[PDB]
Amino acid sequence: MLTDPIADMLTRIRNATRVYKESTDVPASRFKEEILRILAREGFIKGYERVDVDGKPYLRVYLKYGPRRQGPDPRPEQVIHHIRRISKPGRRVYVGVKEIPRVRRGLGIAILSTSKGVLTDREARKLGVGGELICEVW
Amino acid sequence: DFEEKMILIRRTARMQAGGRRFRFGALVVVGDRQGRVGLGFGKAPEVPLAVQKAGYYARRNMVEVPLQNGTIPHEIEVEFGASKIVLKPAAPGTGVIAGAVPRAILELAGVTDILTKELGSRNPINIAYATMEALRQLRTKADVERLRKGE
Amino acid sequence: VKELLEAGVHFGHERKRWNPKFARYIYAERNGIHIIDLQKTMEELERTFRFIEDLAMRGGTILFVGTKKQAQDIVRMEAERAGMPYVNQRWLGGMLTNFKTISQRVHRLEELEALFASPEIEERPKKEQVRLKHELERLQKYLSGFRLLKRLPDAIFVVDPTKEAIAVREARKLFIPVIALADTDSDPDLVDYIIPGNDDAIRSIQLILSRAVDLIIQARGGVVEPSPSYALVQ
RNA sequence: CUGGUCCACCCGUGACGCUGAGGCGCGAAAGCGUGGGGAGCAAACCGGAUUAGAUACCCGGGUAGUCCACGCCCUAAACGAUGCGCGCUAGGUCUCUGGGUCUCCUGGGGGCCGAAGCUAACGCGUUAAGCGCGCCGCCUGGGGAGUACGGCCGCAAGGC
RNA sequence: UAGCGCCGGCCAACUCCGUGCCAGCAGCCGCGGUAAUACGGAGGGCGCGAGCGUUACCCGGAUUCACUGGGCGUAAAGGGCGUGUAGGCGGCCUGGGGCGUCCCAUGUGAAAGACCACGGCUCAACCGUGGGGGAGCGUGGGAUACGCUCAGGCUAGACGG
Ligand SMILES: [Mg+2]
Ligand SMILES: [Mg+2]
Ligand SMILES: [Mg+2]
Ligand SMILES: [Mg+2]
Ligand SMILES: [Mg+2]
Ligand SMILES: [Mg+2]
Ligand SMILES: [Mg+2]
Ligand SMILES: [Mg+2]
Ligand SMILES: [Mg+2]
Ligand SMILES: [Mg+2]
Ligand SMILES: [Mg+2]
Ligand SMILES: [Mg+2]
Ligand SMILES: [Mg+2]
Ligand SMILES: [Mg+2]
Ligand SMILES: [Mg+2]
Ligand SMILES: [Mg+2]
Ligand SMILES: [Mg+2]
Ligand SMILES: [Mg+2]
Ligand SMILES: [Mg+2]
Ligand SMILES: [Mg+2]
Ligand SMILES: [Mg+2]
Ligand SMILES: [Mg+2]
Ligand SMILES: [Mg+2]
Ligand SMILES: [Mg+2]
Ligand SMILES: [Mg+2]
Ligand SMILES: [Mg+2]
Ligand SMILES: [Mg+2]
Ligand SMILES: [Mg+2]
Ligand SMILES: [Mg+2]
Ligand SMILES: [Mg+2]
Ligand SMILES: [Mg+2]
Ligand SMILES: [Mg+2]
Ligand SMILES: [Mg+2]
Ligand SMILES: [Mg+2]
Ligand SMILES: [Mg+2]
Ligand SMILES: [Mg+2]
Ligand SMILES: [Mg+2]
Ligand SMILES: [Mg+2]
Ligand SMILES: [Mg+2]
Ligand SMILES: [Mg+2]
Ligand SMILES: [Mg+2]
Ligand SMILES: [Mg+2]
Ligand SMILES: [Mg+2]
Ligand SMILES: [Mg+2]
Ligand SMILES: [Mg+2]
Ligand SMILES: [Mg+2]
Ligand SMILES: [Mg+2]
Ligand SMILES: [Mg+2]
Ligand SMILES: [Mg+2]
Ligand SMILES: [Mg+2]
Ligand SMILES: [Mg+2]
Ligand SMILES: [Mg+2]
Ligand SMILES: [Mg+2]
Ligand SMILES: [Mg+2]
Ligand SMILES: [Mg+2]
Ligand SMILES: [Mg+2]
Ligand SMILES: [Mg+2]
Ligand SMILES: [Mg+2]
Ligand SMILES: [Mg+2]
Ligand SMILES: [Mg+2]
Ligand SMILES: [Mg+2]
Ligand SMILES: [Mg+2]
Ligand SMILES: [Mg+2]
Ligand SMILES: [Mg+2]
Ligand SMILES: [Mg+2]
Ligand SMILES: [Mg+2]
Ligand SMILES: [Mg+2]
Ligand SMILES: [Mg+2]
Ligand SMILES: [Mg+2]
Ligand SMILES: [Mg+2]
Ligand SMILES: [Mg+2]
Ligand SMILES: [Mg+2]
Ligand SMILES: [Mg+2]
Ligand SMILES: [Mg+2]
Ligand SMILES: [Mg+2]
Ligand SMILES: [Mg+2]
Ligand SMILES: [Mg+2]
Ligand SMILES: [Mg+2]
Ligand SMILES: [Mg+2]
Ligand SMILES: [Mg+2]
Ligand SMILES: [Mg+2]
Ligand SMILES: [Mg+2]
Ligand SMILES: [Mg+2]
Ligand SMILES: [Mg+2]
Ligand SMILES: [Mg+2]
Ligand SMILES: [Mg+2]
Ligand SMILES: [Mg+2]
Ligand SMILES: [Mg+2]
Ligand SMILES: [Mg+2]
Ligand SMILES: [Mg+2]
Ligand SMILES: [Mg+2]
Ligand SMILES: [Mg+2]
Ligand SMILES: [Mg+2]
Ligand SMILES: [Mg+2]
Ligand SMILES: [Mg+2]
Ligand SMILES: [Mg+2]
Ligand SMILES: [Mg+2]
Ligand SMILES: [Mg+2]
Ligand SMILES: [Mg+2]
Ligand SMILES: [Mg+2]
Ligand SMILES: [Mg+2]
Ligand SMILES: [Mg+2]
Ligand SMILES: [Mg+2]
Ligand SMILES: [Mg+2]
Ligand SMILES: [Mg+2]
Ligand SMILES: [Mg+2]
Ligand SMILES: [Mg+2]
Ligand SMILES: [Mg+2]
Ligand SMILES: [Mg+2]
Ligand SMILES: [Mg+2]
Ligand SMILES: [Mg+2]
Ligand SMILES: [Mg+2]
Ligand SMILES: [Mg+2]
Ligand SMILES: [Mg+2]
Ligand SMILES: [Mg+2]
Ligand SMILES: [Mg+2]
Ligand SMILES: [Mg+2]
Ligand SMILES: [Mg+2]
Ligand SMILES: [Mg+2]
Ligand SMILES: [Mg+2]
Ligand SMILES: [Mg+2]
Repeated sequence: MLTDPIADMLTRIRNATRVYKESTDVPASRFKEEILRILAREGFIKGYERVDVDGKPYLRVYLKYGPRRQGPDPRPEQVIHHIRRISKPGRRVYVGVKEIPRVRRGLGIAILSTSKGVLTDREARKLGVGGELICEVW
Repeated sequence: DFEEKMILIRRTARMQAGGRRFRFGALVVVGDRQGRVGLGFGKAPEVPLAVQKAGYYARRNMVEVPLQNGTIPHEIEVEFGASKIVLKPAAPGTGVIAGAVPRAILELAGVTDILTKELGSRNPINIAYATMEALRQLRTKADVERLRKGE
Repeated sequence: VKELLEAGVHFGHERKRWNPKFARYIYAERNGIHIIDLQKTMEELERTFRFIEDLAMRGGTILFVGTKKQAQDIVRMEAERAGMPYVNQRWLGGMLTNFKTISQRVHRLEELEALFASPEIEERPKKEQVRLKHELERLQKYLSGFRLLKRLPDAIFVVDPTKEAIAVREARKLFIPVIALADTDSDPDLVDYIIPGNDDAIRSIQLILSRAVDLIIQARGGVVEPSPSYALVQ
């Protein structure tokens, strides 16, 4: 039945990055888009694009990574080190603009839904709106 | 050549017919009070030899640390299996406020303002290892945009 | 040249013993055996040999390693014929990692090389002569190819990565660049400059080491003609 | 007579889903009620032997029970000591079962070794103890104790 | 007028005599059984000072009830197992409503207090004046992405032939 399509997507990306895939797909959905769109615009992913598995709308999400490392375990540093859903289905989180979180002292982002649209933490303050704190990413 | 400071020198032991002999733990930190830091844990049947040995390992394993006017860039939490440690940025005049271990680290790190706490376990050794990693995961604004670029 | 040559009797290898990571190099699986991508191999030797080359023109010393029988002598020849260090015998804990101490042995072969050619056996009973000399033999039986190394390698050439992976670790930790021939039975990610392709058969081994060393010599000066090996092939 | 489950076709419904306090049903063995049955075995019980002693281990004997019907009891190392559902995250090999012209593949099951990762370690690892979300149950120093009081259930033993 | 607590470890402060599982100490670990930096006195030292110690209780440490911020294979912890009521949670597309939610405006949120500034009493405590924000609720207006809700469509869930 799949509980939270969002947490899923976020997770799909986390599970994929760790193994360094080039792109994991995800079941398509308008609201899901924005998350990517922003997530990409800020520089967390090379990009995304609609696709189709055996007659099912999905989304390719081309992952970004750091350069190779020297020494034991040439594991390439991540571009997404951290990603986590805040407002869950079993606990909706809502914040006023006068109280929106600063992810990793500004290094990080905090995407969130709002009456004006899905916006970054900063863009939230920009247009001065609060909303459902979706998740943060750094 | 840098600075030198040991966190502890414990005497471990081991059984063997007719009695017990002992090696000697010795954890030491070393740094220029200016970004370069390295931790070391030496062992040997002699206290001096042990600290001496920790000295060699210290300068071996090292780590540059992005210092913003004596503080750390962003806050980070790092769990070394057992224990866990928090690290927070603070304005000048805050001082290094932490357990004796992470102090040695951050002090010989050249850090001078920082909020911190040891949650979870607290074994000096593991908290040591933990902090090193934590700093080793600090990232300057550049590092960020530099990775988040990929031009 | 480097193309159809490898394209010849030197492609593909193994079956059902492989890191899925090395799979980005495999073309297909006919006869049940992994068919390595011929072209992809050439494409790599390009970046590789560019480093092989640059590395020699610097004058930098490459350490060759191939303890595997199907390449034991194929290293010996090509490394001697290049003034470079090599080890076809059994590898050792600390070759690079615990250098100074392993080196104490090299020096010991110098000490032994004194009496192995000096009028000082007026002393030394017949008994001592035996063992003392016997030492020297195996003293050389493992060091003769490593003994010319005196500094500490600038890179390491490896016949089969997974096999002598112990070396890779030593090297890797010391931030020494890794280059090596490697079949599907290999771990592509931990090699800095990969020579994908067969490495269990003499064919591919002699072919690679050949041009590899010839590249070293050419980047240096005085290119010539490959040592005996085609007959060794039989 | 009847329950579950798996595979092929992509034919029908059209979010009808997941979990689940209380409730209700099932629930090894021993044990209880009435009636039956009783070969072998066997608590208790008797004799032999061993021993300082031997209410035990070993030996000879031996009743309830073990078997059936109907009813009750409801506990356990009821153990993978791991609640269920879904999505995601390398492969290697063994085996049970189905579909496909097939040294191969594709599904559902049972095992071992292992990517990444998790772990205090042992270890786990697409049958997760990894990465995530939903829902329930449970924990919060050792002893006193699963005891006492109360309440409920039970013929009783006793259970919650 | 100078006093009190302490000087084994945590914990800043060390020697000597006496003593001998006694006299005693004690917050935890422990200390005393003839040679004690742990008892008691002395010399000296550390800490504070018109105080210093003790007892009692509250919050802290205690992320040891964990919302922030924990767990449950073996450490304390998965219910014996299923069916299922209530509740909780709910896939993809579009539309109306706008409950939740976000925003703005205004009312309210007394004084005192808390924080800031400046002034008053020789300073200070104390005091005056002024400033700011405040969760929360009332009225009005607005945004509609996520939640909800009515309505419409789909087939990836589930069910069925
Ligand atoms: Mg890659
Ligand atoms: Mg940009
Ligand atoms: Mg200096
Ligand atoms: Mg220096
Ligand atoms: Mg010194
Ligand atoms: Mg070590
Ligand atoms: Mg040394
Ligand atoms: Mg730098
Ligand atoms: Mg730096
Ligand atoms: Mg943990
Ligand atoms: Mg402790
Ligand atoms: Mg402890
Ligand atoms: Mg760094
Ligand atoms: Mg840096
Ligand atoms: Mg040279
Ligand atoms: Mg001579
Ligand atoms: Mg002589
Ligand atoms: Mg060298
Ligand atoms: Mg060198
Ligand atoms: Mg890689
Ligand atoms: Mg021959
Ligand atoms: Mg049937
Ligand atoms: Mg039909
Ligand atoms: Mg239809
Ligand atoms: Mg619905
Ligand atoms: Mg029963
Ligand atoms: Mg029975
Ligand atoms: Mg009875
Ligand atoms: Mg009966
Ligand atoms: Mg009766
Ligand atoms: Mg009767
Ligand atoms: Mg009867
Ligand atoms: Mg009978
Ligand atoms: Mg009998
Ligand atoms: Mg008896
Ligand atoms: Mg008897
Ligand atoms: Mg007698
Ligand atoms: Mg008797
Ligand atoms: Mg008997
Ligand atoms: Mg019968
Ligand atoms: Mg009968
Ligand atoms: Mg009957
Ligand atoms: Mg359950
Ligand atoms: Mg079900
Ligand atoms: Mg078949
Ligand atoms: Mg087919
Ligand atoms: Mg076919
Ligand atoms: Mg078919
Ligand atoms: Mg066939
Ligand atoms: Mg086969
Ligand atoms: Mg296959
Ligand atoms: Mg099959
Ligand atoms: Mg299977
Ligand atoms: Mg199978
Ligand atoms: Mg296993
Ligand atoms: Mg591993
Ligand atoms: Mg699976
Ligand atoms: Mg799967
Ligand atoms: Mg598997
Ligand atoms: Mg699963
Ligand atoms: Mg686990
Ligand atoms: Mg566990
Ligand atoms: Mg208790
Ligand atoms: Mg108690
Ligand atoms: Mg208790
Ligand atoms: Mg108990
Ligand atoms: Mg208890
Ligand atoms: Mg009981
Ligand atoms: Mg009871
Ligand atoms: Mg009572
Ligand atoms: Mg009472
Ligand atoms: Mg009672
Ligand atoms: Mg009764
Ligand atoms: Mg009865
Ligand atoms: Mg029970
Ligand atoms: Mg005091
Ligand atoms: Mg103190
Ligand atoms: Mg002291
Ligand atoms: Mg007395
Ligand atoms: Mg006396
Ligand atoms: Mg004395
Ligand atoms: Mg004494
Ligand atoms: Mg004391
Ligand atoms: Mg005293
Ligand atoms: Mg005094
Ligand atoms: Mg005073
Ligand atoms: Mg308290
Ligand atoms: Mg408390
Ligand atoms: Mg608390
Ligand atoms: Mg806990
Ligand atoms: Mg669980
Ligand atoms: Mg308890
Ligand atoms: Mg259950
Ligand atoms: Mg149940
Ligand atoms: Mg249980
Ligand atoms: Mg029960
Ligand atoms: Mg159910
Ligand atoms: Mg329901
Ligand atoms: Mg919904
Ligand atoms: Mg609902
Ligand atoms: Mg709905
Ligand atoms: Mg709507
Ligand atoms: Mg309305
Ligand atoms: Mg307002
Ligand atoms: Mg108020
Ligand atoms: Mg107000
Ligand atoms: Mg007001
Ligand atoms: Mg007020
Ligand atoms: Mg207050
Ligand atoms: Mg004024
Ligand atoms: Mg004044
Ligand atoms: Mg005056
Ligand atoms: Mg005022
Ligand atoms: Mg005011
Ligand atoms: Mg307030
Ligand atoms: Mg206000
Ligand atoms: Mg309200
Ligand atoms: Mg709408
Ligand atoms: Mg209708
Ligand atoms: Mg509908
Ligand atoms: Mg279907």
